[PDB]
Amino acid sequence: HMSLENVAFNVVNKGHFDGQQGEVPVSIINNTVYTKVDGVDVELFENKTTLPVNVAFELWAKRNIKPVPEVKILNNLGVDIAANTVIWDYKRDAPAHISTIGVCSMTDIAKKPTETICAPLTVFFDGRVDGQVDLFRNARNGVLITEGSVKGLQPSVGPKQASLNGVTLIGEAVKTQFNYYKKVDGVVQQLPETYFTQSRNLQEFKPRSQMEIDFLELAMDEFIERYKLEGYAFEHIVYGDFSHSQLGGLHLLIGLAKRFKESPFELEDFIPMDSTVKNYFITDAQTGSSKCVCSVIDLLLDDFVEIIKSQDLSVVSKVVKVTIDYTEISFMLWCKDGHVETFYPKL
Amino acid sequence: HMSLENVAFNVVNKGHFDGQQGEVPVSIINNTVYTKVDGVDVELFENKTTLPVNVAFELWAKRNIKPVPEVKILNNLGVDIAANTVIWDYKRDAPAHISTIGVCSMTDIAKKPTETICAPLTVFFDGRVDGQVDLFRNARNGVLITEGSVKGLQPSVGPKQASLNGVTLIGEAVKTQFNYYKKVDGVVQQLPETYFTQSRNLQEFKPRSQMEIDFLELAMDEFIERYKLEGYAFEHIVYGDFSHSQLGGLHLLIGLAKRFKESPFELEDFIPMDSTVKNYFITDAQTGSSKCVCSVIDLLLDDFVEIIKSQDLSVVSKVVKVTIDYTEISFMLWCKDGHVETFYP
Amino acid sequence: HMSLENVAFNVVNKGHFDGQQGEVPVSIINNTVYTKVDGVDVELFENKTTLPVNVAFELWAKRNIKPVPEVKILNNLGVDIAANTVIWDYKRDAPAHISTIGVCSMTDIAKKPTETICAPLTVFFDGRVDGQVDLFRNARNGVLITEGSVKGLQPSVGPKQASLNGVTLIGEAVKTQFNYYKKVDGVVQQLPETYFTQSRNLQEFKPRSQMEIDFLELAMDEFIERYKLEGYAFEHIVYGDFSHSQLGGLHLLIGLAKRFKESPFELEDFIPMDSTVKNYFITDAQTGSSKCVCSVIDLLLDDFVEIIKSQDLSVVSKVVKVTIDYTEISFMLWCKDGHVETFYP
Amino acid sequence: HMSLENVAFNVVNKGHFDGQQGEVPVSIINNTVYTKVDGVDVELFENKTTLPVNVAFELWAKRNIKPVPEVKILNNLGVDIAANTVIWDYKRDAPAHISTIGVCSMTDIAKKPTETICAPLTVFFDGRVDGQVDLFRNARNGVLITEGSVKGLQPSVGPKQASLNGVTLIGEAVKTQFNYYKKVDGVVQQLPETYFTQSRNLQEFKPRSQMEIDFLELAMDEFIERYKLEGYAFEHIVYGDFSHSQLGGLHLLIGLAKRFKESPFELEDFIPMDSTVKNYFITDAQTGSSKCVCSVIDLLLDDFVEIIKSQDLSVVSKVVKVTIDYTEISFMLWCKDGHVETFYPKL
Amino acid sequence: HMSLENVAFNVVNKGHFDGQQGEVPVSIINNTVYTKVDGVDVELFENKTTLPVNVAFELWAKRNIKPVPEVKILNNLGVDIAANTVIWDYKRDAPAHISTIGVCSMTDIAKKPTETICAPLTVFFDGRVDGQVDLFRNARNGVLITEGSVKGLQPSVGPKQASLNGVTLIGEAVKTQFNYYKKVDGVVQQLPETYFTQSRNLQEFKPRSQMEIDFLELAMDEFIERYKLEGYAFEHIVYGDFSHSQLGGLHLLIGLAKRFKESPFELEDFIPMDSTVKNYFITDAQTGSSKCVCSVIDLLLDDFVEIIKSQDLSVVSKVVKVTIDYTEISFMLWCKDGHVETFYPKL
Ligand SMILES: CN(C)CCNc1nc2cc(O)ccc2c2c1C(=O)c1ccccc1-2
Ligand SMILES: CN(C)CCNc1nc2cc(O)ccc2c2c1C(=O)c1ccccc1-2
Ligand SMILES: CN(C)CCNc1nc2cc(O)ccc2c2c1C(=O)c1ccccc1-2
Ligand SMILES: CN(C)CCNc1nc2cc(O)ccc2c2c1C(=O)c1ccccc1-2
Ligand SMILES: CN(C)CCNc1nc2cc(O)ccc2c2c1C(=O)c1ccccc1-2
Repeated sequence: HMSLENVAFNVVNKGHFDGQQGEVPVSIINNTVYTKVDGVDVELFENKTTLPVNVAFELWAKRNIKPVPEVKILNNLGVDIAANTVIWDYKRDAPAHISTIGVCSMTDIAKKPTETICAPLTVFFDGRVDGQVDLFRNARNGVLITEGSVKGLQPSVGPKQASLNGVTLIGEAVKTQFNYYKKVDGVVQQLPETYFTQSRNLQEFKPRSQMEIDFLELAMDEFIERYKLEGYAFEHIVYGDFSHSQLGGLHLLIGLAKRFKESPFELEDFIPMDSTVKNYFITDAQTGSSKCVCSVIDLLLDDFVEIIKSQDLSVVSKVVKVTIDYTEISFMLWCKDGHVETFYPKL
Repeated sequence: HMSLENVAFNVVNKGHFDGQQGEVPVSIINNTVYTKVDGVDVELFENKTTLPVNVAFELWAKRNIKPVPEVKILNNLGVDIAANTVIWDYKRDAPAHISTIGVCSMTDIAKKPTETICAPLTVFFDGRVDGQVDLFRNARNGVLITEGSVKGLQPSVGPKQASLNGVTLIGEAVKTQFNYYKKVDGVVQQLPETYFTQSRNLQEFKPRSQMEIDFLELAMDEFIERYKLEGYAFEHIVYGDFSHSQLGGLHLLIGLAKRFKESPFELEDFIPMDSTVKNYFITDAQTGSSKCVCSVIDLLLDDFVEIIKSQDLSVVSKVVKVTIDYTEISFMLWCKDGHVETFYP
Repeated sequence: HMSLENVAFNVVNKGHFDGQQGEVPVSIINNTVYTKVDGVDVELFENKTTLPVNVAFELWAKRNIKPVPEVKILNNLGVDIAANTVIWDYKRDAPAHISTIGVCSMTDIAKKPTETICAPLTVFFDGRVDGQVDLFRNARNGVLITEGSVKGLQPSVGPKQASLNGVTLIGEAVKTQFNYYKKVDGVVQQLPETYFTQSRNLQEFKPRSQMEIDFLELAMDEFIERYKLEGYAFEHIVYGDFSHSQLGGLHLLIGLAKRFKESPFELEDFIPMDSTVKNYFITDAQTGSSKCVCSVIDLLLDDFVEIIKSQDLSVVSKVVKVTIDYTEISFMLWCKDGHVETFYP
Repeated sequence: HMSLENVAFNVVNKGHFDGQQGEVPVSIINNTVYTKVDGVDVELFENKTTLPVNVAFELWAKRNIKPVPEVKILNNLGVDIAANTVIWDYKRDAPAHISTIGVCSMTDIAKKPTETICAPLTVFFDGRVDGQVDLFRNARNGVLITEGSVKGLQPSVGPKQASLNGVTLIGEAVKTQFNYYKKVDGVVQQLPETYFTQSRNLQEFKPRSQMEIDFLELAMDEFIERYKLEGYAFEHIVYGDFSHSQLGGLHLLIGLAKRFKESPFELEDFIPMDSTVKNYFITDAQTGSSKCVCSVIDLLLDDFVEIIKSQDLSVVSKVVKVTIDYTEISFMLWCKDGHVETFYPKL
Repeated sequence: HMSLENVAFNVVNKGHFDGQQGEVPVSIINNTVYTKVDGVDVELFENKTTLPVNVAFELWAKRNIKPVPEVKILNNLGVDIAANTVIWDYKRDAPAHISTIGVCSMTDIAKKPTETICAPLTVFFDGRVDGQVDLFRNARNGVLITEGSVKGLQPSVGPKQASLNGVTLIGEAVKTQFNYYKKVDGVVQQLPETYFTQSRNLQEFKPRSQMEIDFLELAMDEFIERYKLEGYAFEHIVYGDFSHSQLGGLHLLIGLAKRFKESPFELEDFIPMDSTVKNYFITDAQTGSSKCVCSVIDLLLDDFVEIIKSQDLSVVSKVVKVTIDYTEISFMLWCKDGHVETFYPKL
């Protein structure tokens, strides 16, 4: 007996859908779900999705509450749909996938991922759930995560971090680093060598290497000296140039983090979604320096240094391709007289 | 297991809530309830009430589908709430009463009408349902209908007509004339002698007496002659005067019906609810004669004639009170030289 | 003390805003205004405009309830705004003009039409209201209607019909034919000689000449013979050709009216507004003949005949300009071998 | 002349409804009330209630702007409705009570609390308003607060704190500790002995005893030693256990406060209302330890210690009842071998 | 080819409308504009205006992204409309002006400011845009800003600060101090001598003089001694009196800033718009002292001192007028025995 009232009962009593029997009184108004508690209405859910309020509510209640891959990873791997779960996208406050399998009568295209309607879709399978490894083996198109070895399959080791209830973290009490596998048209793929973004935020940025600690602590000139980064235009690319009306560079999150601690600025996230590369409209409050489209990526600084030090610097401009989060990211490299002028990603 | 999806299953399979088990998929968008049929969304309900969409839906699904009193009667008798049913008001496309008893978890103030929260409210009880006569006897404030006698309780014979799924009718396959009873502060009240309005509509108006047939068929002068209605200003009150920019008279539905057949006009129902007396903004399409507030009542013409012929006509202006549909309706009577000038509710 | 609650009190008690003091309880939900009557919510107004619900409500309550020019006339004369009234557009269920003068604190650009903000706008003035003729004289841009002469001002006699509470009519109890005047940049303009459209509707179409009676009663061939309309392609233009997948002709309302009586069809009014020329998507239910854009005008047939009989027919194709409802309507005239092929607005 | 426009005039000119004459222009759209200022629309109110926008607006404008009991107290005492005021619930952004008396034509069931429609309802009366003590004496069902003695009536001394415009505070410039009285079916009640919750928040938590200061300053083991709390499982119940995927314990706000200062975590308030016991879905960002339903109460630590030290510890599991904020709160006590395993409230 | 989809393409690709050709898929729901990215809907804009969602979206996309005068300045100067730009009001999240010129087919009253429909309106002209100085010269009613001299016209030097993408700042990489000019009925006006508000915020308040540094650092009594402010009731007006239920004084932002650092309080901005004088409902969390209408202005403290020291103190009460931000602000001055009692602005 699946129902709006039963979903609400679960949310009230268990914090999420947990398959318990029961009903509470519910009111729907203003894209909002309320329940009655002691004669008054209490908000349980505000719909921010493009689905009907009651459907969005159910999908949210049925969200995966274990560590799951960040949505940017799933997107980059071509995932269309999940087997028997909902990946909730906390960046969009909406389901990561528009359809479901065995979750919700209004969004389900199928009850089981083996139905032929699923064949053309890349289905996400979670090896931590009994039976899902086998379903991946039978699926035409799919992506699988596991915590350990799968007999016969070569793994790709994924990022250290995963999302738990919208908190991106590196697990200590729980495992967040998965093995990844992928199948296309019934054939297992070799996933490419890749860097991974670090998924940090501007304000509570934690360094993850000695070089990052050095970057944060040292002044610009000493850092560049120590790591012998002369000619790589770090002053521009990483630290940023706030001297002109158009803000120069500032393409690495760690650089934004450093600046923010010194002097606050505004970041407009004008396409608010999870992605490997983010585009921001930045206004520096101290100087008035601004830029409409500032491309930003959170690479470990050491990774960024490896990338820029692995390029030929003998041409004015060219596109540099880098596998990051399993996708091909295009960077523009501008050089002059054998040194870098700038280097930035394209979204 | 009451639920949105179960209510929808009942509506889809049984046409209304009928206590069947089952669920269908539902989508709610704005004020509309949809169900999925073969991959597409089909509208089941558009909310026109001031309640939440899913609540209004349930109340509508649980509406009484037997003949029930017209809402104007219930309102006139001071009914606040119904015991274990929903009276759906088809004039408002909304519940007649905002709260319920034993119907819906979101609107219920009680599960049974004996709870002390119900004591100050006038609860409607339906004697056709087992147990409800006894509940009326124990209730402090209430209105009861029955199809037959209740031992010891003095009845008031109600209107001939009732509402069945929003159709007002005089039943042949079903009974629509009830006995009425009322209690206030624990004490049974004597309901007053009353006329009843006829609940007809302008376009499909059916006469219900020889006098009404005569009114519709005969020209003004011969009708007035035959029923000896000289000096009662029927030409004004009933037929209406369309000769000036302000429309004169036209206070009886039958008069509106006659004119409508001859020449169409616009009626704006600017307070769209069920009531004994209705107010309309009328514009006559043929002449341009109009009036912002035209008070209209559907009395049997014979009843209207009895009322107006039972007045003293020796005073310029006077308020005349008449019990109709159990309520006191005030009429203004204007006279001059021993004849009526006008008479309107 | 202007207020939502006071507007509602007026609507409830007087049918429209009438400047009475008082308040009733009001609820606003989405785009609907409700008032509380005996414990329940009754709808007073559903907002179909692009204004805020409470503002649209007030403008509607303050609508002009006298005969006023049809909106198509006001639009054709370039009217931007009204002085101290609201012209309600019943075709759009919205105000004819987005701003007001001396009506409503939320929409007013001025309290009096003499304020300099009004100077660039063509302000509508109603000579039936004290002071408005004088305001027109002082206004830089304006349109004036009156029921009689204004000393020194050369009149244009307007259409016979006007709109009274959304009913287009030729007044008998009230005057609906106005004199018109217009000023541009401080200078009175000579309004052109014009035909007027008749503002009839498909279903309740009434002929207004012997020729129109003949058209409706006679078969095609005898009508054309009697009025000697050979070579003017009336069979195409007026009667319509339903023989092919694309519907031919059918550009006069009277022709639509005749066919509708014989055999129903669908008309999609895909730009639902008042205008001199209307465009419809027509599907003929009997034959399946259809046309996405069928241009239709309601001219008195006699006027249409005068127009088409006053053309030179020696050129293949030509634009014919005709003043109708004070605006220049372009017609395409297609000829071949000295006869008309088609003629449409 | 009560009206939408008059309410708006009061809000604009006086900050709340204050009975002044006047009108401003108002627009209603999008569950929002706007007023026109110099040719442009300014938002005055966004409706988050289940009432009509214009009605919610009026009730909010007519909210009590003196210190008033927290809603959890009023709820716990069975209050249904207030006499001649509106208690605004700032946790729900809505009226605490669905009906009114002498406030608003759309919500009023009565103009005076003596009308017989009020008899079955528990009416809240404020002794600081002239006449209300007498109205309580005549009422069948009611709750009364005063600042001082009422002849003949034994008081219950309420919490130190009250709510002033949604700020919970202990008054210095104003009195916030009331005497409470209650009547049921025309009979004055003896209110029970009760603990009170402290109504603090996680981030700006202020200790209110030496023991709380000690808890915040000292490390776990020294605190437990000093207050001789061995065997009471404080390490679990108060400090929390973040070592496993399921977060253990953490049922006292002060424990949450301590952890939060050390290491931030996410709290989902999935039933956002005022209540003595709160249920949160917690995700610890550092470890990945989480729990869907973590029951949390803000008792003075000394009170909590008194409660746990006043229990028999000789049974595996049982329900412990405690009067808090005038209501009976059920706790589960789990023991083993004469020591506590865990102890937590139920909502 | 102007269109919803083209506006969205510009927002996605350029961060704002920049005249680029292209279209993306768009969904409109819930006063919200979404675009489709890789099979899912991403929010681009939430309409908080009283305009249609798609129109508000376009105006926002076409907002001026250079430093522009704060809206309070434009309002104070009587500006009705802007020539060929949109001034976005970030305080209201809406256009500063209801109509446009040469911006948007749905809001335009004209394509060029020379059309006669514009004659009665005060049109804002930006001298940094080619041709606009000349348009001001031909306009009947207008306000002009420039960065430098205009031949023949005497300038008024405006505030140091301007708004850049909703960030009020004093430019270093960009110019934010403009020359102002104004025309009424075809005649150039002499703008009055004026003080300017400083446009700071409570939490990140930066002093801009030695006196302000002293105010923030020194205790009350020493500050008053040093600047010889005895008898001017600074203890009341600037510092505030929290000793009674009604909060006394506290009319200068710097005073609020000082208090806030010591002890947080609640400020309800009940008319949320840009204005020279702001009215707040204040509740002090520490004491419970409150006031429904607390008028607050951010004057440089030195300016405030000059103003109060330039008044006659020999009458009980009177209105003091002060030109601030080009408008006449009325203050009430209350005196007794030759000293100030209080002094506060009226909104
Ligand atoms: C264990 N280490 C490898 C990294 C620990 N270092 C830091 N952790 C932080 C954690 C935070 O939540 C915020 C700032 C932090 C900072 C460091 C630094 O080394 C550092 C240097 C300069 C500014 C901030 C931090
Ligand atoms: C049993 N009789 C007393 C009523 C039968 N007479 C009529 N029935 C009608 C039923 C309809 O559905 C519509 C019009 C009706 C009319 C009569 C009339 O006698 C009469 C006279 C003039 C106009 C209409 C009707
Ligand atoms: C005063 N006369 C010029 C007009 C009277 N003639 C008609 N009046 C009608 C009034 C209606 O409400 C509906 C149809 C009508 C028709 C006529 C006709 O002559 C005629 C011919 C063919 C069809 C309908 C009508
Ligand atoms: C007057 N005393 C009884 C209590 C004063 N002590 C504290 N007040 C605080 C007020 C705040 O707004 C935030 C943290 C506070 C803290 C104390 C502590 O003693 C303490 C110890 C460890 C961390 C925070 C605080
Ligand atoms: C360059 N000087 C003229 C001003 C620099 N002084 C300050 N800047 C601040 C910038 C901030 O973002 C926040 C607080 C600040 C404070 C000062 C002070 O002098 C001061 C004194 C007491 C409290 C805060 C500040």
